[PDB]
Amino acid sequence: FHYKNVTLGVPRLKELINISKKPKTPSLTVFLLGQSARDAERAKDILCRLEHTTLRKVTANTAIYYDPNPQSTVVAEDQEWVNVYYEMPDFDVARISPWLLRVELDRKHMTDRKLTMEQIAEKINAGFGDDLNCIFNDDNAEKLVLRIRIMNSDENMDDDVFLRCIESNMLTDMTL
Amino acid sequence: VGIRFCQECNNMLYPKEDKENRILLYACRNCDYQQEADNSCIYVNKITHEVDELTQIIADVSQDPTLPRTEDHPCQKCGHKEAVFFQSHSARAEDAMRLYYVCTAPHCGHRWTE
Amino acid sequence: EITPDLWQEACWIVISSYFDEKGLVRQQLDSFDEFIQMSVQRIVEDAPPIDLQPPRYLLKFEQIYLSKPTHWERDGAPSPMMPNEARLRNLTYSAPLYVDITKTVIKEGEEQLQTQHQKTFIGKIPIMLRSTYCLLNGLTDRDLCELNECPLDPGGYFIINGSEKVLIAQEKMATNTVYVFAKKDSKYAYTGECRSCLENSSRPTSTIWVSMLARGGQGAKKSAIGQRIVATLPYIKQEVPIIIVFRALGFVSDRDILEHIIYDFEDPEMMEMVKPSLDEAFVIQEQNVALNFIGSRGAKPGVTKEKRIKYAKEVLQKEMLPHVGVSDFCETKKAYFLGYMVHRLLLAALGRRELDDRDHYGNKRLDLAGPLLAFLFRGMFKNLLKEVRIYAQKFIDRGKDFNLELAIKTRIISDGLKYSLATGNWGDQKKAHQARAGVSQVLNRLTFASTLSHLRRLNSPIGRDGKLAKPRQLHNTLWGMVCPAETPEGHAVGLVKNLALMAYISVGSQPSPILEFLEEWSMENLEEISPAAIADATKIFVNGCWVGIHKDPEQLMNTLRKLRRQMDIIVSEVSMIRDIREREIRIYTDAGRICRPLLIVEKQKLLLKKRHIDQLKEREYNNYSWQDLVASGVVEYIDTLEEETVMLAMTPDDLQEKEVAYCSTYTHCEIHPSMILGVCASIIPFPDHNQSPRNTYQSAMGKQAMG
Amino acid sequence: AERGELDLTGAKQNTGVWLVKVPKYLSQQWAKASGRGEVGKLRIAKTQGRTEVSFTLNEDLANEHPFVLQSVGGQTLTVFTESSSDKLSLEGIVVQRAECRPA
Amino acid sequence: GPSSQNVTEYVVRVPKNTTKKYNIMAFNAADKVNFATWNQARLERDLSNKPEDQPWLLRVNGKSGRKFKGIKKGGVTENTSYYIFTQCPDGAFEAFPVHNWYNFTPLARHRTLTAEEAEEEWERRNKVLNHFSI
Amino acid sequence: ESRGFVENSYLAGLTPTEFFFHAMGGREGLIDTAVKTAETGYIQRRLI
Ligand SMILES: [Zn+2]
Ligand SMILES: [Zn+2]
Repeated sequence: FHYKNVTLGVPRLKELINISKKPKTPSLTVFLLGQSARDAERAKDILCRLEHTTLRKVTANTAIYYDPNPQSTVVAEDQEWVNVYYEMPDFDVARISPWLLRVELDRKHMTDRKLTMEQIAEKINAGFGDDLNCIFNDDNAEKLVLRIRIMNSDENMDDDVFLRCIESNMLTDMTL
Repeated sequence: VGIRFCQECNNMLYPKEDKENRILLYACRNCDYQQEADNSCIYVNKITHEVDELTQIIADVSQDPTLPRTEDHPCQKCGHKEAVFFQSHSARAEDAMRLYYVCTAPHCGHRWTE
Repeated sequence: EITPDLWQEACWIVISSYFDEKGLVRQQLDSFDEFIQMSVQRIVEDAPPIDLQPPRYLLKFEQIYLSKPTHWERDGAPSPMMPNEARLRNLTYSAPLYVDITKTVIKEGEEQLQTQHQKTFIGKIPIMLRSTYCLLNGLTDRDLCELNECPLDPGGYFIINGSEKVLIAQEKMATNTVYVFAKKDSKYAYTGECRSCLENSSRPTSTIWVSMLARGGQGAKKSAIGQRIVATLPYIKQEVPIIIVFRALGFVSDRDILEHIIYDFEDPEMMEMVKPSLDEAFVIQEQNVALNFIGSRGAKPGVTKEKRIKYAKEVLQKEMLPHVGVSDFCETKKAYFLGYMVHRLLLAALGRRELDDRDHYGNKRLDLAGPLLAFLFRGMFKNLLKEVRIYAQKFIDRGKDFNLELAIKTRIISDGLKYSLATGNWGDQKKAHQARAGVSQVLNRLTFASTLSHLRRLNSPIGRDGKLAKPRQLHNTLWGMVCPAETPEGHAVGLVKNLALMAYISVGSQPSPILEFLEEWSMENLEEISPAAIADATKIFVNGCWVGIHKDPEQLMNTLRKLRRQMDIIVSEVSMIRDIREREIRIYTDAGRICRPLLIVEKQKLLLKKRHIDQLKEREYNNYSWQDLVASGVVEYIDTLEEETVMLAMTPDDLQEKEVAYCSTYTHCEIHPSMILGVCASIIPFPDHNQSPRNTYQSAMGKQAMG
Repeated sequence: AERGELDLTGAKQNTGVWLVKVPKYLSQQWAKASGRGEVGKLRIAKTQGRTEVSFTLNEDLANEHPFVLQSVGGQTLTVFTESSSDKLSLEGIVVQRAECRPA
Repeated sequence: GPSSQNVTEYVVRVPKNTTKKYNIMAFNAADKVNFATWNQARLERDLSNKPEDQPWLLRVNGKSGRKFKGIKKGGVTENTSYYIFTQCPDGAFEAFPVHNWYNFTPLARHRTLTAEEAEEEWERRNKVLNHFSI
Repeated sequence: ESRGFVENSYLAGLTPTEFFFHAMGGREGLIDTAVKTAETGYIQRRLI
């Protein structure tokens, strides 16, 4: 009780005497080679890259709206950057699916790990398939928003239940 | 964000989509009562969970004989110079050492953090 | 009129008043007098008649008598046995038991012939020494010495085959309340519990869980809807969704169900959590098909339909929450309570209220000799009626006649009690494998302070070798009710414990006179109210049962209290809790709660004026004692639960002086802080100067000193 | 004209009735109703900010009961009958509920 | 107004007999039923129970009208009797005993469902969820 | 004061709300010794 968490005394002795496949507190001491071993910034970035970051550690909220056309935007501010997207709209080949997903991001946990929306949106598109569409803001703004739509090439499987299913699957399964 | 009950059989109204006027329709699955949606949003999920408990604490806590009191911070809405303070006493206890106050004057019930 | 700094001689003059009246083993003597004046009359009175058959017969029992302990000589001449001969001749100290039986024959033979046989012999009950039914009750020292008895002997034990047996109080989890835990190993993310028993009338106690499945269920679309609230009813094999069991009581609509579970519809965060509970109980949408669903999986799978609809009817009516009501009527109450049980499970998932503690000593009850012998007397009175039938049917098919004095097997009750007491296993003779052992051990007579420390001892029934520390460590709630230093070493560390000097265990009473006062003090019943007038009201519980609401609690509370202070309607051993935050009020009247007296404090001054002392040092020829002190509202018994809504001062002359002070709203004050020690640990001089493990050794070592 | 036919006259007349809760001991006094069935007299005093109703026992029945008016809101109450000729009739809708308590 | 300054006194009688048993017929206020819409009604004891104990079956408007089921309350005179007080032309009050309390609730005529069919549907739906995954 | 700092000594004596805490700490050590002996009588024996 008196000393991280490492087991000592009797229970670690009876973990070493048999070969128990789940030790109660395993660890892995990590040494460094080059310039990363002396400066604190490089070592910290390496630790961030190593430690596992699921998507829900860098999210604020997820809100499923209903915009049948992207030019409606019941959301009271987001017509500006999807109007920047509306200067040249892309991927309206089959239809337009109305059911939308919308993630806000928290910049303390985001800038803590040196991440951005471009490699998150690179990961959640290249890696899942092409079943979604991931649009996002510019880094000038304070809030970080990325809108997600389902692919129209199936509508040419109710998409409310389906879109909540990928909403509660992308929050837990992304491994950034 | 709320919930909708049917006006005939008093059950839960589900959202549905019609391919005619592009408007959200709330339907029932026992009868088929219908109506349109005014806010046109269905699901919302708050993960920050930064709800300020100023909306959850009750005004009658100032009747507790086991809570500390103060003469320093007076009430603003009535000017009473006696308050009773405490902590969050709930979840979200990562950095939770704030100090919510409640005025102790009868029939004031004013609450405020600092 | 105040008592300034004469306190050190004043606190020891009220403590003398306590022990001169109560004594040290009133724990044992009061639970016995209860079991034998009330708890035995109710068992035979509340028993089903044995109508049996052409003609048919009647038999029902009316009144019970007892006589003083008696010994039948070799030639059949009785004589009262004194407790000493019972020790010398290896006798047993017991008393015979009678009853009045009436027998009416019903053959509609133009006449209803009834007859009765009063004072019929049944058996023999052991007698605890120095009780109100012993031969030593109320004797003077000149007569106690004349029978060769010690005037200092405390009493409170049985004499069984020469030996001297003592019953150990067993601990037990409190009943009729909702507890929320979290099993972090199994499929459940949260769980509720409620052990119910309908006022000392059921051999078992039906328990019901209200679970909630885990979030990380590896699946496809269960991922989107979320966790589903489940229930595990008794006497059924499979889990059941809650909306189904709700509809089996009526309430098929989903606007009426979701007002028993959610009390205010301005809360979107909770309604979102109950939404995925309706989706799976959506296709089954009427009463009779619901009863079939639960009725399909029982102790017997129904082959037909009507039997399942019959089978599911009573199990949901006589095994679900029997403490609320067991009658087939009043099923709106079983709906509200089942709703409150679920409303409280959601609050533990949103993180608005903390989980319950298992070892918090306010959730425990104690089984003295009373609630232990009464449990053993039921299983042997039913067993005596089960074998009057077997003798009547064999004897009435031949149609001759009936005679009852030959039907009663008297060896059932006599040898039934005497066996389990003498050997300890709390069961039956052919049941020497299904019983709880360790009760009823032999009195220790090594030194006089090893005798007293045996009649005051608890025991937690957990295993004697389990390595889990949380049932063994010392808990904050043991202040003033269990001795902190006295415990044995070895394998039983912290499993047996001794109770402090002034700790007092309650005996029990009936909630009838408080209910009749509550209704006339503006308390709306549950039926005649609208579920929208429930958000700003304080739900009023009584003994575990939700019995109404109220809209001005703070004036109800200090009206309930000033009635108890002067003892008009409410006895002094009931506890009345009010928690401001959760907005409810609880009241208890049952037996097993542990109390201790304190001094009542008004604005900042004690209520014990000097007028009470100079007339309390005169009890010898004034007839003013402890009882006239409680009935004047200067002391008060305080339970463990009630002890969380109180603010104590440890000493008057030092903590109740106006200054830049710690607190200013003191509600009670202690008598002397030295009454937190047991019996064997209060003979140590200067115990506040030693290291702690040293005080534990001596308290387990002064029990084996010759004297 | 049929057994299962319910008269709706009372309801359609909007006929009103009063509902009063009475203790059994008083009700036992009332089973001994004086004369044809008279039990006493009811007194009603209404003021600008206070209304008082009470009942006083018949002198014969004796050998003040204030009323507590109770709300009927939240649940519509009506009275329906079954004759000794088993005919069915709706007499009215409940316009008042009340409880007799001693003084 | 007279509700404020109104005053009066009336005689109360409790007749030891009546020509008809008196019961209470209770409706949920939340429904706000227009009794004027009740052109006719039928009222019969419920047939599921295949008499005095029988729940009532109320059929509004003869052939084409609403339907309610009335369920008897557990008790009505277990501690206190309920009385109907009626005003008479002589101003005096007449009191009538309440024999019983029946609870009336609205009925959902539309829809028809099966147990075996419902269970079968549930498994297929459950199965569809597990199919076509990742 | 509220959570266990015993600021007196063994010669100046202990206050009540402080003797109770010292009894809690001494209790935990007594439980540890009993559990340790059972563990010792097995692990070492099996290895031999
Ligand atoms: Zn509907
Ligand atoms: Zn104020």
